[PDB]
Amino acid sequence: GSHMVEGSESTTPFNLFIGNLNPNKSVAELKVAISELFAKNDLAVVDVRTGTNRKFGYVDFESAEDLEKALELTGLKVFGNEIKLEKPKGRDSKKVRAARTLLAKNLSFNITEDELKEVFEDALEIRLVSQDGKSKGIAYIEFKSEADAEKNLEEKQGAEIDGRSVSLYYTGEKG
RNA sequence: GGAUGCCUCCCGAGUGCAUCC
Repeated sequence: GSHMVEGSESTTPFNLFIGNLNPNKSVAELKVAISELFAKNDLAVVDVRTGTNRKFGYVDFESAEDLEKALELTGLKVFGNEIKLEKPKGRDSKKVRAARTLLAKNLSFNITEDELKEVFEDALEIRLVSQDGKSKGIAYIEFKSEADAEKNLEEKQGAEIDGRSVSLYYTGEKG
């Protein structure tokens, strides 16, 4: 994995995420509002995309130039409530079914990493979903790759974490 | 003649599908 695997490829890295748009009027509109703004703000919004019906909106800046001017002209705001400007992403966890991952179904409503990592081994990302606040009885895990995923998967596929031989399917694809 | 269910964990998530009554 020299250097890296997946990376960004656009006009310029200068990016920025917009959170807290307030899903009241209409996200689509909220994102646009910020758009038209970037247009009448004397510049050319490099990137402009949305994320999940009501998650957030991403955007790229022409460069320190257009970026500087923007920051200087706070204003922005969807309509009334302010928003958050920052780009912590750097990757993609959604719309990627966790490429090279493995989800575990059927839980004991009291499992953790002990029994989890216990059944698995090549699991780089161990996470369980089931703890009060509306139980679920389902755990999720990620693998450094599909190779180890399929192997371990089909392997532990038949275990016994809750007297029901916990479930474990694959999730993702490749890229 | 009728209609809906689902994709968990996880900051870009929507070229999204199936069957039943």
